[PDB]
Amino acid sequence: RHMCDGDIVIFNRQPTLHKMSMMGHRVRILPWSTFRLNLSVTTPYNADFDGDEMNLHLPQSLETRAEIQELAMVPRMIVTPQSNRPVMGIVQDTLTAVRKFTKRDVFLERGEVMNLLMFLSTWDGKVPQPAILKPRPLWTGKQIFSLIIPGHINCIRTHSTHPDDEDSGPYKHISPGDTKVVVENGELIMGILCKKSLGTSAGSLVHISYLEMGHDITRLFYSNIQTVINNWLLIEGHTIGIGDSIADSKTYQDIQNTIKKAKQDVIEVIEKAHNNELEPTPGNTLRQTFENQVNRILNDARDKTGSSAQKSLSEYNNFKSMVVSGAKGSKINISQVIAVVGQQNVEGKRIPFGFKHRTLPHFIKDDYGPESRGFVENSYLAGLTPTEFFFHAMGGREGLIDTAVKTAETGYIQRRLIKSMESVMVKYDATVRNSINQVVQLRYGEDGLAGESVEFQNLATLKPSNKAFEKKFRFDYTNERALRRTLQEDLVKDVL
Amino acid sequence: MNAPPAFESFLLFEGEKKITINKDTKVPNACLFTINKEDHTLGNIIKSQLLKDPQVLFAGYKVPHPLEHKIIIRVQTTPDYSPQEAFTNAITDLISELSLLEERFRVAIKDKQEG
Amino acid sequence: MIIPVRCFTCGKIVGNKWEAYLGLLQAEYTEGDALDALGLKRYCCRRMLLAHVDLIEKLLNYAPLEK
Amino acid sequence: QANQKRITTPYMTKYERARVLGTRALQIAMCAPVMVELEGETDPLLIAMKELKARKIPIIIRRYLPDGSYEDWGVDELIISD
Amino acid sequence: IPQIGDKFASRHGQKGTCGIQYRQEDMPFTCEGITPDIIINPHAIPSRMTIGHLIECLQGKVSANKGEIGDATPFNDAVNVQKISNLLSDYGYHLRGNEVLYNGFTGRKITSQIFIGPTYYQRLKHMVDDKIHSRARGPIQILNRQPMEGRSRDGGLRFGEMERDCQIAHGAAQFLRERLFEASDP
Amino acid sequence: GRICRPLLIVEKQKLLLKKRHIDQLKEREYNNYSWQDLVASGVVEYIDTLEEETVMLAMTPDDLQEKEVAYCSTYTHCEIHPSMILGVCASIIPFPDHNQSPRNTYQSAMGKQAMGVYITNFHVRMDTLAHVLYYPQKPLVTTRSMEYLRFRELPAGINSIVAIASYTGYNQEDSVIMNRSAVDRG
Amino acid sequence: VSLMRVLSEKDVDPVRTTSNDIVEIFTVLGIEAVRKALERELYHVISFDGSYVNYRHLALLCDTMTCRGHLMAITRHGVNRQDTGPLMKCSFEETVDVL
Amino acid sequence: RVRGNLMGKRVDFSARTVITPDPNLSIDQVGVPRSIAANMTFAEIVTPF
Amino acid sequence: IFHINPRLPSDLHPIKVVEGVKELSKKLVIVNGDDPLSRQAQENATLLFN
Amino acid sequence: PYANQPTVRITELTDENVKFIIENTDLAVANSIRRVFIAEVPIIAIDWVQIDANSSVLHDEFIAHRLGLIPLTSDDIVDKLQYSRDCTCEEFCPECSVEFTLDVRCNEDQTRHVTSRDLISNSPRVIPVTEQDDILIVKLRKGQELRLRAYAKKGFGKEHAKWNPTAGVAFEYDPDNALRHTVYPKPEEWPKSEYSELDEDESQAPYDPNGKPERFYYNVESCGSLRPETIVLSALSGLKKKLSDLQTQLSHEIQSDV
Amino acid sequence: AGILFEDIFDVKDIDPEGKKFDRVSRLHCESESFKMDLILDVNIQIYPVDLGDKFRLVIASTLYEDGTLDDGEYNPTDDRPSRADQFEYVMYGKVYRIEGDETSTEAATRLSAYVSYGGLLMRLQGDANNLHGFEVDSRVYLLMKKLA
RNA sequence: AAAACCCAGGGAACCCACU
Ligand SMILES: [Mg+2]
Ligand SMILES: [Zn+2]
Ligand SMILES: [Zn+2]
Repeated sequence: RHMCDGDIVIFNRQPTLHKMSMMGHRVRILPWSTFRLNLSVTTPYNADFDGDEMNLHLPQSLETRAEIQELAMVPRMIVTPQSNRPVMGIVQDTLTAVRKFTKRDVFLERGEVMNLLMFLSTWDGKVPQPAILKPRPLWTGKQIFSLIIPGHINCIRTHSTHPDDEDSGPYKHISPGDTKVVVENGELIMGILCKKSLGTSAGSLVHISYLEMGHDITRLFYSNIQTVINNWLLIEGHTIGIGDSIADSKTYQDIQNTIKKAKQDVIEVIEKAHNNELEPTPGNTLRQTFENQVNRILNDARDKTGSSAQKSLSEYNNFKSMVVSGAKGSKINISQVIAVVGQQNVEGKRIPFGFKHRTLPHFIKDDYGPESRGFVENSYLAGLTPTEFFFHAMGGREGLIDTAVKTAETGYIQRRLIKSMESVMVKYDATVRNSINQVVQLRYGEDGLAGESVEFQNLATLKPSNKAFEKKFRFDYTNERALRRTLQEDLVKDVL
Repeated sequence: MNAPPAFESFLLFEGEKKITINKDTKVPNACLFTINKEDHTLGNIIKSQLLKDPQVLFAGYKVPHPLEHKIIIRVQTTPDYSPQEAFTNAITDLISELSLLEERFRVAIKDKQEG
Repeated sequence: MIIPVRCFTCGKIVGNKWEAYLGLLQAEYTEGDALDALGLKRYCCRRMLLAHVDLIEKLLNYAPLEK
Repeated sequence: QANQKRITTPYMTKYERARVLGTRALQIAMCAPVMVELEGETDPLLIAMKELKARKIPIIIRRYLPDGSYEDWGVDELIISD
Repeated sequence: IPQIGDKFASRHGQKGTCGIQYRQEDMPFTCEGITPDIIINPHAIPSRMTIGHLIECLQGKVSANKGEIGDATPFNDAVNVQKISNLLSDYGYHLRGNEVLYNGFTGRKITSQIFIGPTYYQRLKHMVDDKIHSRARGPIQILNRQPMEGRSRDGGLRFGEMERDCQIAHGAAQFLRERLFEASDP
Repeated sequence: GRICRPLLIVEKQKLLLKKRHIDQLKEREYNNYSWQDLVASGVVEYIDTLEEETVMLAMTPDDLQEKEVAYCSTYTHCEIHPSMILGVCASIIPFPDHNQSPRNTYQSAMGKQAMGVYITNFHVRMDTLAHVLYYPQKPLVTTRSMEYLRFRELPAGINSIVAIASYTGYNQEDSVIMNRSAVDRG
Repeated sequence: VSLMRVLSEKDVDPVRTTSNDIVEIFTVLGIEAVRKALERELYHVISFDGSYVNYRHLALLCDTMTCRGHLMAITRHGVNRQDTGPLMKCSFEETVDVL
Repeated sequence: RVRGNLMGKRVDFSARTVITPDPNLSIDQVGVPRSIAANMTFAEIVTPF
Repeated sequence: IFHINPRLPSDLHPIKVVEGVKELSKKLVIVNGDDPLSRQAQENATLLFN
Repeated sequence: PYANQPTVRITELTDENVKFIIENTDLAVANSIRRVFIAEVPIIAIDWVQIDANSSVLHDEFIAHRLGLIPLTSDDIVDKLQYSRDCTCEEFCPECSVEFTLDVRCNEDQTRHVTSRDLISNSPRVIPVTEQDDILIVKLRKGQELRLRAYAKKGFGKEHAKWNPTAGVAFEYDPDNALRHTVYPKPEEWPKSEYSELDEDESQAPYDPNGKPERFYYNVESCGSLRPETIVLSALSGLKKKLSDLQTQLSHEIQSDV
Repeated sequence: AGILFEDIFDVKDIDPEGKKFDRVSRLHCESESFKMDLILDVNIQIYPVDLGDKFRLVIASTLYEDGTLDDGEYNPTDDRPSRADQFEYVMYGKVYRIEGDETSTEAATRLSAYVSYGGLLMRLQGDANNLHGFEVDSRVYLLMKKLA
């Protein structure tokens, strides 16, 4: 019979690198002629819908259908064995929208909450009491996400923009910036959810949800997050534009002043090298020392300009919204768009003298300046000069060449690895033997523990002082009052 | 090829109920109203009106999928008041409001056309 | 090729404006003045004439195959 | 080897459960008698899962030790993973 | 007719298939009746650095409101973002092309201000009806009793070596046997 | 087999392209003053790769012939226009310098795949895999080079009102949401 | 690279002085030290870019290359020299010569 | 034969088309077209159920 | 889960903690058997975890 | 519960567009009215094209598409016509369809423009809208011709965009965002709306928490297929009819449940 | 009747180290007589608070003056007399941390209660005699009202 | 002449795309 809803299929993308490149899904019938799949499945597949086409296999027998359903369902491989961390994560658009959703200043009228709750599959039908009762019934976005979080799980994470000095002084439990993620009793207490909380990082919220709860519960957790945050995103809305790429005139003056200072700094370094007044660093030639100084000045200029540019985002710029959530982009991406592209590099160094001692026929011979050797002082907003545009093409061509050649050399590698270890398994005596029953390890991973159910932990016995170790672990029973405060009196006299 | 026709956005088929009532079991006095072959163009207004009743505790609507023409309206009213009668009162209120707006628009057109 | 009948975004009837648009262009009018002389306030309707290429005349140079 | 020398893990690991479910649903689909009282189902895989939760699958699993020996664990004797 | 899955691309490497098609009433709209034709992901910009796409959008708004075909030569120095913004401001629009978009479903105006404007999109040859194909026990090769190659001859997909390796890693031995023997060439 | 490009000829610190050359060149088809007449005039000349290693070539006259803190002050040739370093497919990119070079390469690759009126007499040609478009449009945002590629006579793509907005969640991963009404309007 | 001669030099720590070459260590420090050295070196290249891979997979690859006494290079020159089976060795790059 | 036919071989009951994103279905659900579903069959055993 | 309210003094005997941990360590078995070779393997398998 | 009392104030009424204000109603009601303007208003459009002959450079489906999108004057006939699928006729009749006939041959050296005027209907009321020039369907070289019979049938915007009577429906509420539904990062840069009433010194109105969306502004520009006011009247009538049908189905479901 | 804490505070500083959020800001307030500090996140838009204002703050376990101990579900149709009518700004949230200046030998003198109202935090640093009614992971209200 | 077309029996090389 023709396949109906609920059927099991195998769903894989070439090249199948790891075991999450081939999953089992349940069939849903939709009209149009494409494979509609969910969003969080993108990350394990590395398929960005840019014309990507997928392969779908159907298990014909009934016995193999159960084999896939008990092994190859996507809830059962949320956590990878290679790095004991989740691989599903949250896609960019949900991640940016949920980062804005979980902010402290987010408030929802009764109707918008009343709409959002309809998309929770795991909702018991009880509307939570608003965080604001008077003057108006007003729910906080964190309350809505608290309904999303299933069961009773407890995690502590840090937001991407959490200041490192905040936990030192006061406010370490009441964060002024709401940059401390604290989930308690299955309820989101406080904090803003960046990629370090809902992403694929180890110890994230989804990873703990997979372990503390089951695997079907986490499946509902992923679906609930995507549905309700996208629906709230309709009311909120997220965009990007040129107003997100323009800094105020004061910042532009700062950028130009830094470049002019750095450009003049390189020139005075160059005139020092010409007059032999530059001294060679011990360990390299006077050329390499000169190249080091030029690289250091330009790298400092790029960093200072990038830092100064990323200090004028006004907290409403969408570039910062995407980078802070960690969904798409980085601080380098904002810096090059707004302030300065920076030095272009080929084979790890500056632009070589393709012509006779000049990179282009447009510069004078033996010109080691920033512009002549490939440094670009303009940004993508201002546009590149033709000499800089060609030098930018220099770097990009190197990137594509690396991408095109890496595939063949890397691709040969895993085939050698797999074919070398295509028969290494764990026998029923918990030992690791190859095809010819030769023991490789007495226990798998020298401990017999699978790579999915492990977490990063901290050994408290390691790195105290000797007195600190004794103070924290000895359980001094001689003190009276300490025993009185810690234990009940019947137990206190029992120990004493 | 797999492109569905144009007429399934509003046309029902044999054996297809326009409205299906399913009494919710999670909380008392709650029902799910499944409207077939329809979209936001009625559900949004029904939700908005059901918010105006002071005895309705929950009233929302959603589309399971934009490619499937069906909506579900979940209505939870206070005990001693059925959700079904809330729904049928909201529909009558909308009919009354749209009718009133209709003759008022007629009157406005008449006032405009001869000054 | 031929001028579209309606604005893609609006549905505003633009197919009858092309001949008048050409007449205004040859009438020593700026195309910006021609657009709002034809009554196109929304720029989505203005792009239908500002960016249209009338390739149908190039197609009409060839003799018809079937006669 | 007798039950005194029964050294394999008492837990039904995931491969064994996955194959038991498939080979039991195949039998149920082929008009095999059902071990547990079903509340009305058409999918035989759900019936096999119900039997798994009831620990009443009439299958003894033969775990081959790598030396050549083998153990015979009952499904009801194995502790279910989930 | 353009359907979902059809591959569209801008003039900046911003390619992409059609995710879904809504009617005019469901599409958002500005204060005027202008509804967008294409709605693209904001996340495709920051990593790809297609600032030229944004500048093209702004210049398109300026050109369509002004009534002239704008110039976009690479190295001009006479047309920068500031001049384009100043020209756009004269036509009653925002300085940087953002516009207040109203929701198509609820009608509530979107809290954010959507960047909108006319760009030049181009449709690629890679459409989905040319690529979609399925198979169930179709024609079988004559050299070996395996399925054909290519959808033109109703061929089947190849379960290559890495797929076999992945199914070994999954431990789905029965499924691997099914694929490689029962479903390919018993 | 040598590869050369024509370049302006620079005297002491001055171009040889005087105003009279522009005056005579504007009135083509009347004075019969063609490009070859300018070449024979000793104003422009073809320079190959070999001679480029021994020439000091300026960007533009407005910058590198005015007295300043002197860079070289010994220019021999001047570039006619920097935008001419691009190819035929990269010349259709609006503001190509504002993008990232991989994006420009991807656009140049896809520019050859965009469907449209590929030839004027397509109705006579029995071409295999012929793709033409109903209503191709010239780009609102264009470059000066398109007047010579004749892209405004055989365009490929339609100017569209795009909005860059996160939305219901179908413009997620390099995907686009389209307007059903617009598509229904061709 | 030269161990067993640098370690002989005075004022040089003979305990912590590691190396980069793997073959050289196998001649000097044996097979088990290579299993540790290859582990550290392979972990170094994997974790250089900040990526993480579980130690279970590192241990298995290092052990399968040293479960024969000598360095089992992952090529036809090292895989197809152990008694695994004609079909296993022919399943690799060289097919006819093995069979 | 070993690699091109024995290890990796063409298989029946398989489909290949472009993927489009969809957030309105669970992570374990895939939306296949009707024509693929109307050409791909599963062997179901006839039982009185 | 158990609503500790850790401000109040606790009510578990510390000898139960020591005995519970020792019993728990016996229950965590990687290597079966009773001979000292298996005992050493079991000790080494869970040495870090214990 | 009960429904509030809305009111209408028409600012202008032109043969092309209508501009008016609806006050004292919910946001969802106004949005639904806009959506019904766009989609649920039924008009008459060409849907069945039979190409008897064609020699133009444009192919047949292109001509059919261009003919379908041509607006038709259906100010009063669309209320009388039954839906083609709902008529008991022999798959076509004047009670659910309007016949159109085109027969043009270019027998001259000049490029003959087959315009909307060449469409000849049998019903004098249902004619193409085109002061303004006619709708250019196709140009013809000498010797080329096209003959076709086209049937136009009742439909609305959900079926296809060729049944869309509205050129543009401008919708905005609270032009000075006192509700602060949208948040300008820098409100000084934002130009004021047409209905704004603040002095040029002020950027946006002060926020009020107790406010609600009201006083909705409409600008419904017709494409010519219908008058801008009959579009609104038919939209309200159709929305009321849909609500009535939904209530009837609800009553049937309730009496079935009881 | 169900009141866990009550005092009159005075606004001293409003988000002095910067304005992080447009709709909510934190208020550094001192008690009128009890000499305790209170830092409260408040919605400025619906309840604007200026510097130097004086307000009463009454943390209560329940709104109902009978102490019926409601579960915490949203019941807008309950017409029983609640104490919210006497006030003008009710924030409902959960206390999650009660730290204090304590020693392993003697008791704690200065306590610090941490409560989150959905996403709005409030730290109340006072004396142990006044904060004794607070319990970790307990259900409370806010009930503030400004006065001249 | 079950003309159960229960619906290919061609291969090879090259080029071009997409990931
Ligand atoms: Mg891709
Ligand atoms: Zn328009
Ligand atoms: Zn009829």
